[PDB]
Amino acid sequence: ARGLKKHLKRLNAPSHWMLDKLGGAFAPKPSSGPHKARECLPLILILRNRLKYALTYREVQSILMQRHIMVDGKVRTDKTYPAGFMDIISIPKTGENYRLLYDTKGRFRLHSVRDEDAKFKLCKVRSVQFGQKGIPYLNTYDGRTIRYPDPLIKANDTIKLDLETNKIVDFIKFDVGNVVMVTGGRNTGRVGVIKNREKHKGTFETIHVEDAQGHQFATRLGNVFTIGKGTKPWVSLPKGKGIKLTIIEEQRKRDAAAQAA
Amino acid sequence: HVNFYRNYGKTFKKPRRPYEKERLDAELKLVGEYGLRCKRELWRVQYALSRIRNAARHLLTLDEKNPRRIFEGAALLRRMNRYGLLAEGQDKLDYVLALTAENFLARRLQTLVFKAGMAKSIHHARVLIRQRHIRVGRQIVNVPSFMVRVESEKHIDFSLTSPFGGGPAGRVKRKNQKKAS
Amino acid sequence: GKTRGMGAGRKLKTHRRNQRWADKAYKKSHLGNEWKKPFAGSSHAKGIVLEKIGIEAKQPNSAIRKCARVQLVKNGKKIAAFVPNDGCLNFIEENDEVLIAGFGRKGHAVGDIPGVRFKVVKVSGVSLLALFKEKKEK
Amino acid sequence: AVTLRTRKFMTNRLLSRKQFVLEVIHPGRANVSKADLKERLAKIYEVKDSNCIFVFKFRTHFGGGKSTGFGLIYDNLEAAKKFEPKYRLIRNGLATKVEKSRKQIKERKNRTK
Amino acid sequence: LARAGKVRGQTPKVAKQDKKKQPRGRAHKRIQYNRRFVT
RNA sequence: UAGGAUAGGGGCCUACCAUGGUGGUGACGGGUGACGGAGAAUUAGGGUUCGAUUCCGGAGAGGGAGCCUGAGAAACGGCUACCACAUCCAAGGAAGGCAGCAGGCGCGCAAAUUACCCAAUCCUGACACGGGGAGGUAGUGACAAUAAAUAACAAUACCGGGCGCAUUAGUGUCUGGUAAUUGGAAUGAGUACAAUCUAAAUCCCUUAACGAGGAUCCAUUGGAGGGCAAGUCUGGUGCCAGCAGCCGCGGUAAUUCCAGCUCCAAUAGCGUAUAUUUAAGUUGUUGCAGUUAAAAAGCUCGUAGUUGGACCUUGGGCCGG
Ligand SMILES: [Mg+2]
Ligand SMILES: [Mg+2]
Ligand SMILES: [Mg+2]
Ligand SMILES: [Mg+2]
Ligand SMILES: [Mg+2]
Ligand SMILES: [Mg+2]
Ligand SMILES: [Mg+2]
Ligand SMILES: [Mg+2]
Ligand SMILES: [Mg+2]
Ligand SMILES: [Mg+2]
Ligand SMILES: [Mg+2]
Ligand SMILES: [Mg+2]
Ligand SMILES: [Mg+2]
Ligand SMILES: [Mg+2]
Ligand SMILES: [Mg+2]
Ligand SMILES: [Mg+2]
Ligand SMILES: [Mg+2]
Ligand SMILES: [Mg+2]
Ligand SMILES: [Mg+2]
Ligand SMILES: [Mg+2]
Ligand SMILES: [Mg+2]
Ligand SMILES: [Mg+2]
Ligand SMILES: [Mg+2]
Ligand SMILES: [Mg+2]
Repeated sequence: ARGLKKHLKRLNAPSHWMLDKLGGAFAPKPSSGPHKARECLPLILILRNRLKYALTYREVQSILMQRHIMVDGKVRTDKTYPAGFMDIISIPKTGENYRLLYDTKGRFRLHSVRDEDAKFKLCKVRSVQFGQKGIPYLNTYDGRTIRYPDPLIKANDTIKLDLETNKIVDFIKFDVGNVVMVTGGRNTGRVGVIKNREKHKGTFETIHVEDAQGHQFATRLGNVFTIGKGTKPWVSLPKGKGIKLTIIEEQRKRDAAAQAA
Repeated sequence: HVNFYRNYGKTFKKPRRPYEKERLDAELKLVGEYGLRCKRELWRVQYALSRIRNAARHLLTLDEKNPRRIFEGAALLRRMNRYGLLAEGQDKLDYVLALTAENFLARRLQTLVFKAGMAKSIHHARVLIRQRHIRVGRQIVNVPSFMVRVESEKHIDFSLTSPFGGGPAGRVKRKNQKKAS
Repeated sequence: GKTRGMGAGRKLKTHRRNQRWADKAYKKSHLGNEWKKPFAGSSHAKGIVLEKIGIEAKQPNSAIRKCARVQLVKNGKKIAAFVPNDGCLNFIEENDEVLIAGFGRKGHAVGDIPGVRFKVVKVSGVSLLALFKEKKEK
Repeated sequence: AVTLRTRKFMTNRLLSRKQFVLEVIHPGRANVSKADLKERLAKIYEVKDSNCIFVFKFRTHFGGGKSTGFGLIYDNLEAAKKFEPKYRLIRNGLATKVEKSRKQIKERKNRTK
Repeated sequence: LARAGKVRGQTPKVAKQDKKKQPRGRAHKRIQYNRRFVT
């Protein structure tokens, strides 16, 4: 190709969008933004698909041009805007607030939060280093660059960021013994506790994690995102508290729930 | 061009040996006893049965405590019981392999309409079902190969708009009344 | 006997590769001389009738097998095609378009007709079957 | 006797309306016209104006005596004019239509000045 | 190349009957079923 | 090695220097009727064959070559030049690129309308609003695929067998039926008010009223010696015409041709040609053969290749379920 591609064909769209294969030839093609477009959830799907607030393409545009939807504290009128993990979507007109979090099956879910727990987010640091005139600054994994961080915050750690003041308010030091929610691979959605980290010089670091219900698993460093200090997490969990289960467990769940109805 | 992505499949397969008397007579026995229209109706039942038997044989090949064997065996047994294809206490997954095409043929809405009264015949039952004359729960079904489940076997009855269980008479019953008047 | 070593995969695979050429079907399909044949890897071909000849049958039989020599439009080759039915040769006229197919047996002569592996199936855009069964005329 | 029975029904203040699935039952009838559906719906939802009501995508289930479709009740005429496509309003009688002819629709206008 | 069509031309012409149409479909299978092992 | 060039690494290119680099583990060359992959067909298992085509990647816009603009092009619905071809001319000149959509010619065995629309999906622009032969809608469409009509029920009848008397009969059972026998009931194929569908229409699904007596609302394609299911029936022809995948038939008594009747198989489908898979343990790794059926080199040596004898504690116990 002689340049950038602007269409996303529906069969090539991410599998966790759950777009149906006969519903057209194209998919929304998330615009560039603070998330990598293969791990984001555009606003078209948040409004039209999940929340069923709109029935068509153009209805979503009619919603956005009216400045209702607010993403992480600012009003975003772009229709394919790449909202992502741990963002907040707010509709003040309905006074309703959602944190984007994973479910155990690896798909984004809009977990309702309160207005208290919507003025802040958590963000993992990509790196820390100096800038022009010796000023230190840190990178997040969603584009944000903060200058003059606490000189302790190192790479791969977590920070709490108030949306009002837009500065840090606390942080978690990435290390063994903290709760972490996996954001990639087959284990995405599963929360757990860091039990082991094994280094490998020249390759990816691997993390070994143990769920609260005992199930043990592992991932690589880039796919782990600490939530809280100690066993208690700092943010709300969705319908399942990040606990993966076998297919037989949910078969039992359906049939056992089929006797009360 | 979307709509090229819609799947479709084959439901039956012709016999390897065209003209063998033994198979010919065995097949005609069923095509007559159950009032089927042609050999294709028998062959699609055979093909569905062969599918479910390959699944059962594969699961039987594995070892128990294999969660695939467990999960798929429970699902397959539930599917067989749901259509009355398997008696009670038979949930051993070896009794699926013993299952016969006569059992599938026994569940078609034609055979069940005949067996419930309502029909006086196996061919009367078919022509009765293809004339909007029979409903299952609340819906007018006119496909003789409907394959009722055991739960909905009670609610089968005539249509609310067929003369035989419903309301107004037919073309000829009115036509004779008008020429009579 | 057969090589059986664990590290003998090259020997077995190269041996099968060499020996498959000894098989007439493999060699027939993998040597390329089918593109030199009249039809050039085609099921059917159209032609112009050049003349009507008539050929005897082999020894155990006795008859005249009535065939038309055709020239293929696509490549200009000259072949003989049997005209299958009783009296269908009288439908064939001189210099009329004709659709020819194979005889069966995939390029090998059929039955008692010597050296003929083609059959006439259409004339003037109309089937020999419909002309022999009176369904359509030309 | 026809009945009306709406499901999956939710009021949104973003587009200032309420959406629902109509599941009209009409034993003995062929089907319910959308105008009569409009009227009947007005008197379960008391709209003061039967022009902000829209119905579409009706199916008429096999075997008869049942129809489903989608229903929109607005709260303004203004909202119905901004939040509804033109052809739908034309169907409800609030607008008018035009046509096209593509030669010189732009082609020879390209080339004069 | 003279006798092409000979026997086809010799034979008497005869015309078919107007026999009754036989049942089609399931009805044909009914007739076969009760003709093979009911009679 | 040092430069030059590039967005940047690099013989990418220049100068100088060294003599290397690949190759029986197949280099280099040739064929490909060869874009690669995801995948497709057949598949007991192992396999065999295919993959132009809607998703991903690449490449091209008649053939080469060079460029400008721009973040991004060696762009072709941009330019410049040549080669091939070709168009308008007022004879000086001018303009070209459908392997986009539709359509035409040619090539052929081989492939649809010069239609409607942005309403869905999405892209795009200054843009909520314009545009979109992308894409959708309809049309042609037995490529493939699904469901599923062409009749059901009653008594009559010349009758026809088991089962009631079974003796000696006689009829009566599930009706099995030549029965254009008699009798109503049922229904959608078709037609069509209406509503619904739809961007507007259309088709479907609902539906008023019409619409079934069996000559019609009429089922075909192949067969009837064997393989292989179904005639030692009747006319014709006489080694002719013809059939026949193979074996074979036909020369005056044709189970095989030409026809009629009858019967057989599949059935809204079935036949034929070609390619391919299976059958094929007739390509054999699983898994074939080599005295005589095809097949041990005349004999030995020998490098790579393949193959390679035995031997060095987890042995004697505790421990928890
Ligand atoms: Mg492109
Ligand atoms: Mg976009
Ligand atoms: Mg061979
Ligand atoms: Mg350099
Ligand atoms: Mg090529
Ligand atoms: Mg090609
Ligand atoms: Mg492509
Ligand atoms: Mg290009
Ligand atoms: Mg060209
Ligand atoms: Mg170019
Ligand atoms: Mg072009
Ligand atoms: Mg074209
Ligand atoms: Mg026939
Ligand atoms: Mg014949
Ligand atoms: Mg035979
Ligand atoms: Mg036989
Ligand atoms: Mg043949
Ligand atoms: Mg012989
Ligand atoms: Mg024969
Ligand atoms: Mg005959
Ligand atoms: Mg052999
Ligand atoms: Mg010898
Ligand atoms: Mg020998
Ligand atoms: Mg050696």
